[PDB]
Amino acid sequence: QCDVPPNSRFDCAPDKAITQEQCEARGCCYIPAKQGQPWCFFPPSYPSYKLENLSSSEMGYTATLTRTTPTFFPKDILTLRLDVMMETENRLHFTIKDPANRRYEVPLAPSPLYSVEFSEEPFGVIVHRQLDGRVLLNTTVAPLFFADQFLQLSTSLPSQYITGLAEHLSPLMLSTSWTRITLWNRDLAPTPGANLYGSHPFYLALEDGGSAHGVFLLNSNAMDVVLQPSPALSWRSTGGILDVYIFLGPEPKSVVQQYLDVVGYPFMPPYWGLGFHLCRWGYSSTAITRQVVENMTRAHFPLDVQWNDLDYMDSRRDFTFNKDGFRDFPAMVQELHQGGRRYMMIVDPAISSSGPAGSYRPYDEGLRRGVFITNETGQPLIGKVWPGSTAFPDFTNPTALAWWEDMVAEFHDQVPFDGMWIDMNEPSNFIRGSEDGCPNNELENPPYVPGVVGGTLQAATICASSHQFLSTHYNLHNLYGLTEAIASHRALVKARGTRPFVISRSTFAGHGRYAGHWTGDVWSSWEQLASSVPEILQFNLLGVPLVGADVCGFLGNTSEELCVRWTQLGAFYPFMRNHNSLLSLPQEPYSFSEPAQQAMRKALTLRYALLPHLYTLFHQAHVAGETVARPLFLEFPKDSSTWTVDHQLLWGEALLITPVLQAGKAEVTGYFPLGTWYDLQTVPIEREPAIHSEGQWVTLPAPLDTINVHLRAGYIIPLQGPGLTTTESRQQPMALAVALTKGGEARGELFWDDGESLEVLERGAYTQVIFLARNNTIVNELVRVTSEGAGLQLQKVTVLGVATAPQQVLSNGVPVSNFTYSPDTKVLDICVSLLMGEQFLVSWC
Ligand SMILES: *[C@@H]1O[C@H](CO)[C@@H](O[C@@H]2O[C@H](CO)[C@@H](O[C@@H]3O[C@H](CO)[C@@H](O)[C@H](O)[C@@H]3O)[C@H](O)[C@H]2NC(C)=O)[C@H](O)[C@H]1NC(C)=O
Ligand SMILES: *[C@@H]1O[C@H](CO[C@@H]2O[C@@H](C)[C@@H](O)[C@@H](O)[C@@H]2O)[C@@H](O[C@@H]2O[C@H](CO)[C@@H](O)[C@H](O)[C@H]2NC(C)=O)[C@H](O)[C@H]1NC(C)=O
Ligand SMILES: *[C@@H]1O[C@H](CO)[C@@H](O[C@@H]2O[C@H](CO)[C@@H](O)[C@H](O)[C@H]2NC(C)=O)[C@H](O)[C@H]1NC(C)=O
Ligand SMILES: *[C@@H]1O[C@H](CO)[C@@H](O[C@@H]2O[C@H](CO)[C@@H](O)[C@H](O)[C@H]2NC(C)=O)[C@H](O)[C@H]1NC(C)=O
Ligand SMILES: *[C@@H]1O[C@H](CO[C@@H]2O[C@@H](C)[C@@H](O)[C@@H](O)[C@@H]2O)[C@@H](O)[C@H](O)[C@H]1NC(C)=O
Ligand SMILES: OCCN1C[C@H](O)[C@@H](O)[C@H](O)[C@H]1CO
Ligand SMILES: [Cl-]
Ligand SMILES: [Cl-]
Ligand SMILES: [Cl-]
Repeated sequence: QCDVPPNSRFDCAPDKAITQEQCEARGCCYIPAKQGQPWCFFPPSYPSYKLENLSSSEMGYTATLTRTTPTFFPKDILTLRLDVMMETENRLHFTIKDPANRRYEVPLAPSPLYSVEFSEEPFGVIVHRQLDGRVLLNTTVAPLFFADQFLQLSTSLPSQYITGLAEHLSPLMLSTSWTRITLWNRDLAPTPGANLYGSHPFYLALEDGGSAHGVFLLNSNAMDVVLQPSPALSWRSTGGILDVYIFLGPEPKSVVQQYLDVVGYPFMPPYWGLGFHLCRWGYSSTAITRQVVENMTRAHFPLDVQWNDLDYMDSRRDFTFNKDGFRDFPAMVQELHQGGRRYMMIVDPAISSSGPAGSYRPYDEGLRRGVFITNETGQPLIGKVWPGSTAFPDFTNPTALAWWEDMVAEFHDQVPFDGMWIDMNEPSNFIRGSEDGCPNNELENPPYVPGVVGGTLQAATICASSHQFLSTHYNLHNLYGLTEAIASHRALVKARGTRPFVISRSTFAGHGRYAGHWTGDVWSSWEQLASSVPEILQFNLLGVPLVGADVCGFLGNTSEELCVRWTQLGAFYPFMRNHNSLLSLPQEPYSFSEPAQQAMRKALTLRYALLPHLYTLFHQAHVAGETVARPLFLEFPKDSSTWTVDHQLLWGEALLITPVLQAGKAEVTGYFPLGTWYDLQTVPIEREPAIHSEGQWVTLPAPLDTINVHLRAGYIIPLQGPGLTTTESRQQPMALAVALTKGGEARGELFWDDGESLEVLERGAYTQVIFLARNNTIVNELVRVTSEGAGLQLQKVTVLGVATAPQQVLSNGVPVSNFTYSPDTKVLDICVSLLMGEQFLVSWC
């Protein structure tokens, strides 16, 4: 019975330290590890549920599951209902529910790629990949627990390679060495082993050969996910139901798209949101804040969006501004707009509750309309945050949504801010639970407490048993940030009538449909620079492509060298903002030495040149569930050498970025998949020219002023001329960079709209163009042309991998006014006068 291989032992004492006698009294095996691995584990005969009355419907299957021997947790639900729904050829969905009681649920050849079978006793669901018979899910490997406050469902994993389960500071590929991953949204500076600000109960598992599948557990309760080296995984949740989606891929990119089909495709940001953002805690007046913009401009640094932190508020209260340093706040923001820039400011969820009645409308009106989370006696739960005593809005309450909309619109009428930076929305609390503590009940003190920092669900947040419109906070806590993001998205649409721009700290699965994210209070360290790459990649896999870390780091003091490298890498975060803590030394680009400034300016210039391409990538994310920043393994999954690479990133399919992530380095070694990769430094923007890789690591020169960026052969990138804002840059002529395959082929595209309006795709108010290189010609193919985009000027075409000097270069049949060819770099640079929205033909020979 107890002869179970060490790596396949599932823990029978996850709840407490246990003796041999107690372990054996549970019906479990006790075998100490020889050096983590559980000492108390389930024998193969441990009582589980039994499958009964399996029946077939048009959807799939239904059955009853019966447990006859209780577990060691209280309130086993002895009779359950199983429902299996074969929803698409790629998506399998099953639920396990209590048929006697509605439990909490998170609010909202022709053949499938999967096949499903069931084990009868012990009960399990087994999902095969039909094409190769690989076992993807097999829940028979351990008992099913389903008690009121403890659900556990386990499965074998098809390999040691698994990614997902945000938010944690870790490699992109998670460790299967007895790792406990905790999902409970928590205000904590990112550090390993800890539950951070968000929770995404989704994983993508790679399979030998390069196929992959994904699993989403649609459950918002505090949970542990435990990975072990057999390899296997156990979901351990503290409430709700088991609601499981399996996505069959087979390509990792298809897995992600299929997942996003369920939770939502990324929202389309406004174009200006892709520009540079600059912020700190400590810009303590409008004068100082205006000087930031002046100082950036004077030193030729692009800046699209100026931000303020808590500084602007009156006594740290939402929807106010102080009349000392920020007396002329409205005028400052109007001026920013006149110069072609936008403005963002921090908003906290918590609302000051201590002011004299009638003196602070957000609280007074909130009270009148019953918008706040309430406690046992039905009053607002009062915590402590920046303004002092605060109540917490309940963003599951439709009346609170209406109130938030009003507060945002009213404040916007005073100061016309262009989006919302929503912070502290875990929700963070400076004290435990509330000013008045929390009651003693099973929600506050549950039978299984996941591995949360502080050892309690109340730590750094509000009472678990507090009341929200849809349910208790116990069930809804992990949705708090998401629900505020939805409320703010709608608020901004109503107040401004154009695309919302919301950047949120706390997130849950599906967040990306409404908003972006930044990774929080990262230290200004080389370690955190390096860690930002896997984290940015992870959030893209989870459908939140508008993600980045605070450039140069938030906590502590940056060094000049670190800030150069971080600006270089950060210029490839899809969301790029330099933000800085209150007590830190300044780290704006203009605050550094001239050479450092030059390097920071080059990084920003390159990003701005790439903005039409980055915007097109966001379009693909929004319309097709693509990633914007993506790991090498998503693009080359059949090359197993890519699987553990997470200190390089791609933008889309074609742009490979290999950053220096350590002090004192003048070179960097990165993986180059099979193909030709052209050095982007050979493309004129206002050392081998090509790496010919067999699939191999290559050491690259990387002096302090350089970040390595390579363009994949077979791809065409649209670029646009420079500006200190997108308002300026969007008016510039465009260019193409055309990276030829050895056979002379390349493809790419451009998506263009007005940069801001809602319902663009539905209304068809966009231009969409494909570019094709073939047989010494470049043409455009007009997928759609409208007023927005038709008149975009193409003035430069740069062709990489042209082996021999051309004798003539033609544009629409006529010799061009000017071209140059470099025999050393194999680059043909062509001046033209063409329009993106009209069919052209460029050729050479
Ligand atoms: C539910 O939340 C409400 C707040 O909305 C809590 O009300 C608080 O109740 C405590 C006593 O339990 C009050 O403290 C008392 O204050 C007076 C002077 O102000 C003092 O003389 C007493 O000795 C005591 O300290 C507190 O003022 C009150 N808070 C507010 C804002 O009125 C209520 O206790 C919560 N209920 C539960 C079960 O947690
Ligand atoms: C498994 O199902 C049997 C049969 O249930 C009946 O047929 C089903 C298709 C559906 O129409 C049910 O409503 C029917 O009751 C269950 O056995 C029956 O139990 C009922 C109630 O105890 C009893 O009146 C009948 O005599 C039983 N019929 C037979 C043929 O045995 C059985 O309880 C189900 N098992 C579980 C674990 O739920
Ligand atoms: C799913 O997992 C279960 C449990 O690990 C596997 O069932 C065991 O299979 C071995 C080898 O065939 C047998 O010796 C045991 O009797 C089985 N255990 C139980 C509890 O049934 C099963 O093979 C797996 N299924 C697939 C398709 O991989
Ligand atoms: C913007 O740049 C100006 C000019 O460099 C800064 O003004 C200087 O500030 C220092 C304090 O660090 C003073 O010692 C000097 O007297 C100032 N010089 C000049 C020419 O005015 C200013 O601090 C910068 N402001 C911001 C917000 O970065
Ligand atoms: C960050 O730096 C703060 C100020 O440092 C002081 O002034 C600068 C210009 C340097 O000369 C430095 O050597 C001085 O000590 C410190 O007060 C603060 O503690 C620093 N923070 C951390 C986390 O190191
Ligand atoms: O309690 C700190 C609250 N906020 C935490 C955010 O992560 C950080 O970016 C921000 O500067 C800070 C002040 O608003
Ligand atoms: Cl013992
Ligand atoms: Cl397949
Ligand atoms: Cl409920």
